[PDB]
Amino acid sequence: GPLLVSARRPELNQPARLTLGRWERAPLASRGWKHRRSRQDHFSIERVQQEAPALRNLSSRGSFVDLGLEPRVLLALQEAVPEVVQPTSVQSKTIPPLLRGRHLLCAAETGSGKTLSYLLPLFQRLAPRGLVLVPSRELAEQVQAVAQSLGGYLGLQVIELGGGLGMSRLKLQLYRRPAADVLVATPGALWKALKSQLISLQHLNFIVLDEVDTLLDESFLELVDYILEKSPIAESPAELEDPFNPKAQLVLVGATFPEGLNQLLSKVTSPDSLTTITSSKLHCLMPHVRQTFMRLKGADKVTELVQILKQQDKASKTEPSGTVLVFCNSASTVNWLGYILDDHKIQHLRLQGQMPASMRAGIFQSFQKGSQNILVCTDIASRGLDSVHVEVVINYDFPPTLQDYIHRAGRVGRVGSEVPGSVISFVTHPWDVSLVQKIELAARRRRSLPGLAS
Amino acid sequence: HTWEEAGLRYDKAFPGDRRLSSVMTIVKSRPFREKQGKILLEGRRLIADALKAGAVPKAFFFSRLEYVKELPVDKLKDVSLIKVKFEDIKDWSDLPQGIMGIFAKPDPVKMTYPETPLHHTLPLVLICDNLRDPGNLGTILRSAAGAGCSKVLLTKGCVDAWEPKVLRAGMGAHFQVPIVNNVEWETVPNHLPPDTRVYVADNHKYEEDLDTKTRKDWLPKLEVQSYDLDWTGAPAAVVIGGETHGVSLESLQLAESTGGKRLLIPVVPGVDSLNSAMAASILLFEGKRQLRI
Amino acid sequence: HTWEEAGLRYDKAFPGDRRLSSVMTIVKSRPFREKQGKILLEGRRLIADALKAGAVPKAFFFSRLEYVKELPVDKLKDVSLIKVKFEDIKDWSDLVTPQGIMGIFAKPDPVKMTYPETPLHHTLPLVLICDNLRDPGNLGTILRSAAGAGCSKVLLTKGCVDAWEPKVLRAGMGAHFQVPIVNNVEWETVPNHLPPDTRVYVADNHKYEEDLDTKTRKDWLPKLEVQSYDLDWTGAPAAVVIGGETHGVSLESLQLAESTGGKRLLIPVVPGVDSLNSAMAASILLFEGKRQLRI
RNA sequence: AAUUAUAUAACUUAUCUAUUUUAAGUUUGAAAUUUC
RNA sequence: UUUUGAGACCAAGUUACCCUAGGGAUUCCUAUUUAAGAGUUCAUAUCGACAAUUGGAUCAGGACAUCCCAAUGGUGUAGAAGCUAUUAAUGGUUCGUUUGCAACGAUUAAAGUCCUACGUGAUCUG
Repeated sequence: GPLLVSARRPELNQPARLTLGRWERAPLASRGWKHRRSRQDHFSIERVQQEAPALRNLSSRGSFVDLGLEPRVLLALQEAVPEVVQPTSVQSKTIPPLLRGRHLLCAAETGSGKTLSYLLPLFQRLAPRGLVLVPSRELAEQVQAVAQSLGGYLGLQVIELGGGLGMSRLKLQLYRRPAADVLVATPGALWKALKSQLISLQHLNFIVLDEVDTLLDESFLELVDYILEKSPIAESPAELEDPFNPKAQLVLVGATFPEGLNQLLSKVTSPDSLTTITSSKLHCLMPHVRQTFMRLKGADKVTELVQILKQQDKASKTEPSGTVLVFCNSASTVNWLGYILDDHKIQHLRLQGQMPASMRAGIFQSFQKGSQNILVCTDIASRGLDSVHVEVVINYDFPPTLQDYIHRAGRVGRVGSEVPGSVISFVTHPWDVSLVQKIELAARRRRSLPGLAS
Repeated sequence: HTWEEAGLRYDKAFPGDRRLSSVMTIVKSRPFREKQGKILLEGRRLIADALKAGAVPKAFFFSRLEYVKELPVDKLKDVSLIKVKFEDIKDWSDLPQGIMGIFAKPDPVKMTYPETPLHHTLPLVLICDNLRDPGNLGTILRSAAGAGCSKVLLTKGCVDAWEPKVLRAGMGAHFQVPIVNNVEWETVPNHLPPDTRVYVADNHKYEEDLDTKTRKDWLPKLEVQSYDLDWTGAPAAVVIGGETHGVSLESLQLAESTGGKRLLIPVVPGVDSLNSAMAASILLFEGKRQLRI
Repeated sequence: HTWEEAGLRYDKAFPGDRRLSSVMTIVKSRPFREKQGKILLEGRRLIADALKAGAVPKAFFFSRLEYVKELPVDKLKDVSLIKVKFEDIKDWSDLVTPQGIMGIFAKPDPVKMTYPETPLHHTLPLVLICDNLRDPGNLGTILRSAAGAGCSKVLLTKGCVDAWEPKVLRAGMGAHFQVPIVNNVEWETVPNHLPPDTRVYVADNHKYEEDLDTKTRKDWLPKLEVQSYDLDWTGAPAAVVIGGETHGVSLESLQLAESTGGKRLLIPVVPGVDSLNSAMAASILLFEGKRQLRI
């Protein structure tokens, strides 16, 4: 049968029909990955699905009308976003309760339609009318652009507010633009505006939290608390629809949820009033995406990295190929590797968190514009980055945690992906052998990775 | 197909050969060249130039076996002769008409320069100040090569002389002139021969090497000496204003302190600092004339 | 509709015009240039130097108005100013990204060309002849080299690079228009091009000389005495001949010098290498006269 | 291999000797540590 | 230690001196293994070959983003030439040099810009 796991050493190759189970320790291709003397021992997980899982079974999910969406909204949706002909599983389950004003918590993978899951009820339900909190500035640009595009069809104004921006420059943008019904802001900048009292949340009717796990980061945890005291929150859907006593509807969207979030939600609303929806593929390995694991030293990584680039160069020379995303853990390696790429006369982009905010915004848009097909970026780009046309994700530096890998993984195999996504990760020395062992073991058992519970 | 015939050995590119992969890392990245001590030559003529100069090579990669037969295999002792794809040549070279030659990073003080320039080789040093153009650097070396400068110094920020593109710009000038790279200004006086008067062609970014408090008041009032006046009577040094930074502050201070002056070439507007190729060429030659006369 | 902004009037071009397709092939296809006899100039300061230097304008296509301010508005009065889409500009040039503007030019007349007086202040009674030049970047570097030097006059003989070829002019970056140049001079008329009896010094040690032994290079043609380059040769009006890239000087050049009383100039090179990059070959010899004449 | 490598051995300075106006450096390596 | 200032550290070989863990195999038929071709279609219903136990040369195909050829409007087109526009991939689009990113030479009605796993070649032996 077709190999579920393919390795450089064939004796350990697995067929399409074998499951070992929890008690049995699988003989992984990374089980014995210790001594560098056996160079280049690799293994790739092949693509098992030819249809996109999000697009697959769309006919088996109820129509938008069944979700309570008005036909008038559908007509605007068809003009604004004709691409979404049918709702995904997350969209089907999430939209109906939101239109009813019930507080909703959505746990689903990237590219599953989470953004549209709440935006559609958000617009129909509707001194800002809606609030969107996003951890990274890059996500703010994407959400604001998506929200603005929908707003333009509905005659609504949307603006973006990025954290780390100067208070006097922050005010300049606000005064140069008309008042926005819905505001997309980062915790750092939004906290600055609230401290200066540039905006009032008493009239806020809708609050959106994206990447709650990232939003709950200690860098933004205190800022969120300051927002909460100034934010009136609805306790029941009845109060939400009460014109005499209007309150804010809370919606939560994330891929993972740290333990204790219920206590934070309990003090704001009853635990039984929280509607929790979990994606069937949440914390599950992606079969439709190819994952490549190569044994490379830091010196040898450059050799294989360029060899992979030559393969992509050869692939482009034969047929059109999608963009390649290169992930590096540290900026110093990006600059150090970037000079090597510059030495090779290779057009590439360099992105890291500490770059100037204005410079980063232009480069991010330029990559979206397709200015350069090769992008080297750090973990700041693993969140809120558009990767529809990205064919290969190259983790030059192995991701430190599974969650980062999932965020990097979500970039490939998104809805509307023009090219089949692939994932490549490099292990310099036996530093993260356990991480590779867990991934391979889960694939053989076809189980979720341990410790991913939300 | 690797062939062993009548004492002549030449290999063929192997599937998965790591030897080729290391070439581009060595070839394209100068720090790796320093780390490994290797350089690349482009073209048969420049390749043949190194063989005549007796430069120590490392490896030859060639598309056609005819080149090996054309080349003297006796002089190919230190090179692994490997037949490679023409696609590999372009893959491993951004530029090579079927021939690629990797050579050991030569030591110019140890390089073999025969008599003909040595008869006219003087204790004259050509100094390029922050020369950031690889094309100028290689072609610049012709003037020092033809003039016969004993040794050449490049200030920090200058391009690597041993880069193949610079080798392309000079078309073998590196095998005709001794070169010292990444020379620190503090060590420049030691690099100068005894009694050397430093004469600087004066054309500015050197004002960025000054403390901000004293930046605007630290401009040296060095005497302007016309470059046509005799300066070779005793040991002398020539400084060239870089196309990017021009003449640095240290050069101006050194010339005044060393008993020299400004070997001032009036720099024509339209070229803020006389092109280092032009500034270098003019000064070196007629110094030979003055001494010959 | 012509747009009025900052006192500059520029039209909006229409993409897909067959005129662009014809020029598209002319610039990209080098042989096609010879058939049509058309040339291209790229860059705002290159164009600005050209028009100030007598270059004949035909039309200017610019992507942005900011460049037009940098263009020679004095010489744009009678020239078509059209703001075009950068895609049309990109297709024409061998360079994917021009400096936002490109222009079509007729053959400039060297007599009408106006060169900055700044080279002239350092200019010598020195004339230059180029033989069978084959590199444009060296030519632009040579003229950019000459712009730094101040060569009085340059004569380009038949078989050399088309000095008005688009990429040739780009390398000069305005230096083509800072020094006089004469194109496609026939070797028969070369002595007429120079002042008669002006001492012509031929640079000789070349690629053709590498194949030919020195002994069998003086029997059928006039014998020129070989002197070191550092020997003073500019005591009288001096003319210099420089061999083309990896080609060398021709038979007629050696005949010319002896008839005018000139001599061969010898560059002692490290044995093992004969001639380095020809780009500076003119520069190194051309300057040798420069300092001599000042003395 | 990388990293060190006052085992020794050399040179320099001491040292100890002549006259007379082992230790500290460096270098080798007996080796040491880790990797392959 | 509170505050104030504009879980291989990094790091190559080799082992037939080895140790452990295993994986394999140990002329016409006959028994395993492999499966081009047979079987209208369809390898294994029934059979069943061969076996295993380099730069180049040759020939090009296609895209239109139209260089030559071709069909046309307009003109600062009298005619013819041009110039300016539309339409059209119809067939063509040379031979070399390239002191290896570029270019020259000689021709052509023209020597468009490219794509087609170097676009495309199927020793002999171990």
